[PDB]
Amino acid sequence: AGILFEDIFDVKDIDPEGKKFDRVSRLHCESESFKMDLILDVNIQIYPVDLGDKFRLVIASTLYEDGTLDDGEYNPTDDRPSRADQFEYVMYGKVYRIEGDETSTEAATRLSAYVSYGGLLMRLQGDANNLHGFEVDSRVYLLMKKLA
Amino acid sequence: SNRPVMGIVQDTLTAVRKFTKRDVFLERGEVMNLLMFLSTWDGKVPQPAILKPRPLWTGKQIFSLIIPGHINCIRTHSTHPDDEDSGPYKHISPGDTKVVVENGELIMGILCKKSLGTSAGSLVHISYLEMGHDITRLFYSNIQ
Amino acid sequence: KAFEKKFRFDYTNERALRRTLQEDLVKDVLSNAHIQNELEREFERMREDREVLRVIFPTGDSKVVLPCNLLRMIWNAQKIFHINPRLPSDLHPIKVV
Amino acid sequence: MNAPPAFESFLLFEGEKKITINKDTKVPNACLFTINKEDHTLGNIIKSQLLKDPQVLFAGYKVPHPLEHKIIIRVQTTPDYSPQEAFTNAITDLISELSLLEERFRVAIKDKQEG
Repeated sequence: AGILFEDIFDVKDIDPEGKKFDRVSRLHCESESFKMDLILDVNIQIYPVDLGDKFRLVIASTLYEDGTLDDGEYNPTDDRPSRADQFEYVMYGKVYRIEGDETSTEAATRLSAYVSYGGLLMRLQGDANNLHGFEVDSRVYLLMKKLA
Repeated sequence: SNRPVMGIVQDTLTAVRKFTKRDVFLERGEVMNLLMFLSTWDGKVPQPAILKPRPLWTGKQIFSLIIPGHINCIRTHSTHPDDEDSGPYKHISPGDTKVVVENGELIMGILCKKSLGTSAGSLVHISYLEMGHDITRLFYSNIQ
Repeated sequence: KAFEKKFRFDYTNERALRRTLQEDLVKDVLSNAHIQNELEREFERMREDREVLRVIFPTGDSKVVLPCNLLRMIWNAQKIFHINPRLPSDLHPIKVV
Repeated sequence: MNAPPAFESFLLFEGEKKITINKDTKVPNACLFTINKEDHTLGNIIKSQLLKDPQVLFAGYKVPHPLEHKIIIRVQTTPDYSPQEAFTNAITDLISELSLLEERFRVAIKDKQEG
């Protein structure tokens, strides 16, 4: 398995701060199941995105579906049984910050995860119950597909 | 003045900034060329930031291979506003305008004179202090 | 107020201790009084150093030139040893002092 | 007074081997090709042809110094295939493409001239 997160998101804004980069825009997405808030930077030319679009977002530790570490190297020739390639848009990055709602006295109810995909950043806020699978300085794959 | 004397100057600094912006996506052959011009490269091609539509690398992703050892540094770009630190988006800067290097890897930010130049606490100064003179030489040459 | 809150090591709450320090070590910290005496002596030394600093640096300029960068060094250690801030620590507060 | 003669761009002297092959110890199945007295004309061609081979993992070239006339080519291939074989196959494919291009260019010239 190795799937840390999975949900369906609705695109609410594209550039609220204005378009600061030509090929990159910042999706603000709400979530229809868990009410997880999402901020994501997406390459526009490679994968256009418009307002009011349903896409399924999956965050996984490995692409191989079997529980085998990917070792973090590029090898396009490796025909392992699946590359979890059922998704249109795939990114690779690392978690660099996990903020929380904790005080000194009691534990966090809402967490936020900060992932950088080679310069493209994502923030994912919501309840800590389903967001516990993330650990800082760990490798994370992003998986996206549009829905009808 | 306990500062580095040598810095990145002329074409190379402007190219550093334009290369380290977010919009820079590098194709496979371009990546192989840039890695061919690395002297300290270990010979392993990093996994691209973008995989499926096409394999696309990023400028920060290749700059992280230039950065030697495991260097921890935090600077700010010249165009950094003071509004971002107050409200939200503190750690997800919308203009790309804060610099974070963790474990010898550029996570976010646009480099400029305030990061690669001759100033106290610069990336080159921290590299010298952590790694010594022999590795900082290769760091200048590889950047160039 | 902020200086005391940040540097006093309050050990009365126990619940912040249970969150920050390990289960095996919080009992040792709470039962022994020699530990508490040493930890109060540390804060007394820190108050004295604060008074010395306020004598040395009027106008309150906190920028000082010193040999080795302790914040960068602590940050290097955190990344070298894969330290998780979300988990309780096993470092005994006596050994720090 | 220090000007090199016009021919170091194009001509070998006693002792220079046109090609020198050195294995790369950093990565398995990696080799380093040194071509003397050549320039971008040939390096870009060979690199572009090598990048089409599905069994080639890395392919790049560079001129170490423009004032010197020397090409270095690095080829890394998958485990069951030699970068030497990749280089020979690339050269043969380039020659085969060029011969066909020459023949079709001659046919086009003849069709253009007699209407």
